[PDB]
This record gives sequence, C-alpha cells and structure tokens, in this order.
Amino acid sequence: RIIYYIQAVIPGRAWLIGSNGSTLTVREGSKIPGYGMVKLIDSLQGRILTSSGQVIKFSQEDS
Amino acid sequence: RIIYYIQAVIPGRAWLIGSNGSTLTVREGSKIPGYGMVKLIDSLQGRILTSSGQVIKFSQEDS
Amino acid sequence: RIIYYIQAVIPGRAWLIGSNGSTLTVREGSKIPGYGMVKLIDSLQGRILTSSGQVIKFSQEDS
Amino acid sequence: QQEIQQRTSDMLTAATQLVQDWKQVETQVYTEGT
Amino acid sequence: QQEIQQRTSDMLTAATQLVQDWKQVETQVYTEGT
Amino acid sequence: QQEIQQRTSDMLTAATQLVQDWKQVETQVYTEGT
Amino acid sequence: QQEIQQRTSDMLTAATQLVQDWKQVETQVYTEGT
Amino acid sequence: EVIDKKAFKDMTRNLYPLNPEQVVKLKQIYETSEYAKAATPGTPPKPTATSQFVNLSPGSTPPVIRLSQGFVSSLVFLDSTGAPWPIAAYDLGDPSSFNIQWDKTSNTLMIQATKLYNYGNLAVRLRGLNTPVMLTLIPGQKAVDYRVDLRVQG
Amino acid sequence: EVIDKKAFKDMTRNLYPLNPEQVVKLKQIYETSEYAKAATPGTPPKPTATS
Amino acid sequence: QFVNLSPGSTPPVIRLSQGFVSSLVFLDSTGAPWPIAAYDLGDPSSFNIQWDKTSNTLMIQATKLYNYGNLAVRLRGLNTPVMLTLIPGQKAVDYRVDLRVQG
Repeated sequence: RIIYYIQAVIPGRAWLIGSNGSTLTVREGSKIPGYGMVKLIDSLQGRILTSSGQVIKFSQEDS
Repeated sequence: RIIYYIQAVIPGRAWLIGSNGSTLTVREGSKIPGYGMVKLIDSLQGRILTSSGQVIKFSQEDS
Repeated sequence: RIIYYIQAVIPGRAWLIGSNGSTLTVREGSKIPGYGMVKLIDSLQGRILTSSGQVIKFSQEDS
Repeated sequence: QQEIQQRTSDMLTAATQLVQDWKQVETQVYTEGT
Repeated sequence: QQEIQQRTSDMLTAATQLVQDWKQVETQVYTEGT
Repeated sequence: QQEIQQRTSDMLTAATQLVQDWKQVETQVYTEGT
Repeated sequence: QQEIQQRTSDMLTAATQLVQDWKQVETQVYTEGT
Repeated sequence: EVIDKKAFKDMTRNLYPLNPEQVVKLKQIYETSEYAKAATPGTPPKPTATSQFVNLSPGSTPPVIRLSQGFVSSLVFLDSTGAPWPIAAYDLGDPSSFNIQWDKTSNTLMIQATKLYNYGNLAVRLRGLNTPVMLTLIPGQKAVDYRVDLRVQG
Repeated sequence: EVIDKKAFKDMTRNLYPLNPEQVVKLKQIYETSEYAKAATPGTPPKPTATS
Repeated sequence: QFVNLSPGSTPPVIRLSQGFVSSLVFLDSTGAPWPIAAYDLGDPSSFNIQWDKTSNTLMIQATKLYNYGNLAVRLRGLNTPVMLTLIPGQKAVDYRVDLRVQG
C-alpha cells in the first residue's frame, strides 16, 4: 500500500502525493487503488471520503 | 529533556526553538516529543499549554 | 555583592548598571541575582523595590 | 410586503456587478529575455 | 426603536471602509545593485 | 441631561487628533560621508 | 455670572498663546572653519 | 477671589476634556482594535520548501505549485547534474493575478500572487530545450512554498 | 462626577460601533464570500499532456 | 543564526519593531562576509530598505505593527535564493542578526 498526502485541494479536483513521489490529480468519481472509491471530496477541512471509509488529509508535519 | 522556547507567537501558528538549534513551527493540534500533544496555543501572554499540562514560554531573560 | 544603579527608567522596562561594568534591562516580571524578585518598577522617580525590600535608584552623584 | 422590492433593487446592481467580472477576462503577455 | 438606524448607519460605513483596506494588495520590488 | 453630549462632542475631535498623530510613522535616513 | 465666561475666554486666549510658545523647539546650529 | 478659582477650575476642565487615564484607555483599545483588524480568522499556512522532479513524459502529469497571497515565492530550476538551467522565455496565464521579477539571464523566478483563489498556468522555454515545460499555480493552500527547486531529467 | 465617565464611554461607542470579534467575524464572512465568488461550478478539467 | 539550506527545514524568522531599524549581517560558515547580489521583498509599504550595493548588510524599518511579510535574498557567489519570514510585534526585538550561512 502507498500512502497519499493531500497536496492541492480545490472543489472538484484533488491532488495527492504518493510515498514514492507519485503525484495524481483526480476527479470526484473514481476507483482509488488500495482504498476503494473516491466517495466524497470536501474542499473545506481537507477531508476526502472513501468507500472503505478512509479520510485522506494533509500531513501532520506539513500543516 | 531538552527545553524548547517560543521563537514567535502569532494566532494560529507557533514558532518554537530548543537548545538543539532547530526551529519548528506548528499548528494547534500536533504531537510533540517530551510535551505530549498540543491542544491549546495562546496568542497572548507568551505561553503555550499542551494537553499534557506542560507549558512552554519564552526565555526568562532572552526575551 | 555588586551594587547596581538605575541607568534608564521607562514604563514597562527599566535599565540598571552595576559597578563591574555589567548593564542589563529588566521588566517587572523577572528575577535578579543577588537581589531576588522584582516587586515594583515605577516609571517615575527611578524607584525599584526588590523582594527583600532592596531599593534600586539613581546614584547620589549621578542624578 | 415591500421586502421583495428593495431586494429587487440591491441585488440587481450586485448581480450585474459580479457578472461584469466573469465577462472581465484579461489576456496574457509573452515575455522574451535573451 | 429608532436607534437601530443610527446604529446601522455608522458601522456600515465603518464596514465598507474596512473591506476596502482588505482589498489593498501591493506589488513587489526587485532591487538590483552592482 | 444635554450636558453629556456637550462634553462628548468636543472630546470626539480631541481624540481624533492624537490618533492622527498616532497614525503615522516616518522613514529612517541614510547618510554617507567621504 | 458673565464675568466667569469673560475671564475663562481671555484666560483661554492667554493660555493657548503660552502653550503655543511652549510647543515649538528649534534646531541646533553647526559652523565650520579653517 | 474664589470666583477666580472657579474660573480657573472650569478653565482646566475645558482646556483638557481628556484625562491622562482616558488617553491611556483610548490608546490601549485603539491598539487592540487595529490588532483585531489585522488579525485574520483561520490558520496561517506553514512555510515550506520543496525539491521536486519535473517529468517531461508525453503522457505524464504536470507539476503543481502552491501559492500564498502577496508573499513572493522563489522558483529555481536545475538539471540532472544540479547546475541551474537558464530560461529563454516564459508566459503566464492571467497576468493580473501574478507578477514576475526575473532578470534577463538568471533562472530565478520570483512570483507574487495578487488574487486569493484565481489559479493559473505557466509555459516556459529554456536554452537547450525544444519541448517547453508547463506548470500550474494554485493559490490558497495550507502550506506556502517559499522555494521550489526543480530537478530536471534533461 | 460620573458625567465624565459617561461621556468617555459614549465617545468610545461613537468611535467604534463594532466589537473586535465582530470585526473578526466580518473578516470571516468577507473571506467566505470571496471564496464563494471565486469558486467555480462544475468539475474542473484534468491537466493533460498528449502526443 | 546558522542559516541552513535543507530542502525541508524551517526558514528563519526575523523579529520586527515599530520604526526602529533592524540590521542583518551576512557571512559564510568560515566567517568571511559574503557580499549581497540582489533581493526581493514582500509588502514594500511595511518595510523600508537602505541596501548599500556593495556590502553584506541589510537595514529594515517595520512601518506597520502587525502585518507580517517575507523576503528573498541572494548573494554574489550564491545560486540558491534564501527566503526569510518577517514577523512584527515580538517581545525580543533584534537590533542585529548575524547570518552564518552553510555555504
């Protein structure tokens, strides 16, 4: 499994940065590998809903 | 335990410097070694009190 | 022991100088080696009272 | 019952103001430095 | 209940003034010397 | 009790001058000699 | 009773005059020679 | 003669309607008011630095740059050997949002944002390059990049 | 003697009809209104590089 | 302060005071003064700079009380820009900051 920190967050699109350095912009409805489905994207509070129920967030040290 | 001192206090962000020579700026809710978890950061009176009950202020005289 | 004398007195801060050549500036809330705890700094008349009642002033010939 | 009519006044200027901004699009500038 | 409008009038002018300062953004300066 | 506003009115402008004094701060200066 | 107002008026005149006298402070003078 | 004392006490009263303690209180609450005026709700972004690799693949994804309002961010480009790479030309979408100070020869790019949520794109042509580099700029994040160093595979 | 206190507090009311926390929440509604204004409808497009 | 050029470290923070000049003197790690090439500023209305063109020194005058800014500087032999944070209204104001860079 590869973790992803929230890099850039706007309404609609989202940006995540992987463990190896992989960067990805995503839309609202897509199947994320290793997490399930992008369920809901909230531009406020930096919270991303997942079909597994996971919450993608900004980093602790990068905040 | 190495004593940290506040570098600069603003609302929202906090700048803290210890005797190791590394300056670290933090947000409100974060885990910091030797002081547990920071819950509250006071923008006034020059002190920050963590959820572990520990208070980090400025220097006694170098301030 | 080293005798100190008030060099500059303002609201908030105060400036004092010993006979050895060491000059410092103390606020109200601080401590002093050899005299204890600052009880009161007055912005007028150059009167500072320490914990043991020791009086910091201008010099007799330097007034 | 006059709350519509005053709100008809203020929001008309405001909506025309913000829709002026979306039509306000300004072009780029090319810069060359040798 | 007539004090509301006098209460409303001045602070709205205080409100409209204060936001104008919050729209104030200035550029930068590239200082070059040899 | 109109005398309250008499001492209110003049002190309004009286405090306005000193904050106008407290509004500004002028620049430092540089001087080279040779 | 009007003597109070007259005395206050010309007293204010004199007081404002002397505080105008005390308000200003002039500038140092430097002179060279060879 | 006590009537003159009455005139003198009302003279002091009308000369200074403001008390010194009133001056103290007004100065204190005025400084408090302008502090609250300058104070902004919400957390300030963290001042960060990044060293990131630009991938010029023709199926890859363009890099993203986080920005903050008013604060100038520095962009520095370096090749695989670590040497800086000078710039032939550049072009910015929406020049009203960003201003660039860049001397004619060096590769340093100083970018200051003017608008809080207006986001743009950047096209850059280099000296030894043919394929241009396209980047995106997004303002209003939770961590402002003071410097972005860009390692290039070229 | 309390006439001076009443005049001073009235002058404070005249100088500032707003709380400092009202100023802060005014900044909040100002920033939120700006965010709503510059917010864009729909899905933003995906940045792509093609050959 | 010993300035570092780590790609993830915190930038240094400069305490500012109303009107009083803050001075900054720049040297390398060995102690020789590194001359300044150029710089750029954020918010010029708050900060006034008398940068003499052939020195390693910087003079700042903080005009406002609570507005905070940023600075970028670069030296004669240095390629990497240096970014600094400028914070006003601190209880420890600095009449002079020594900047010992790692280059």
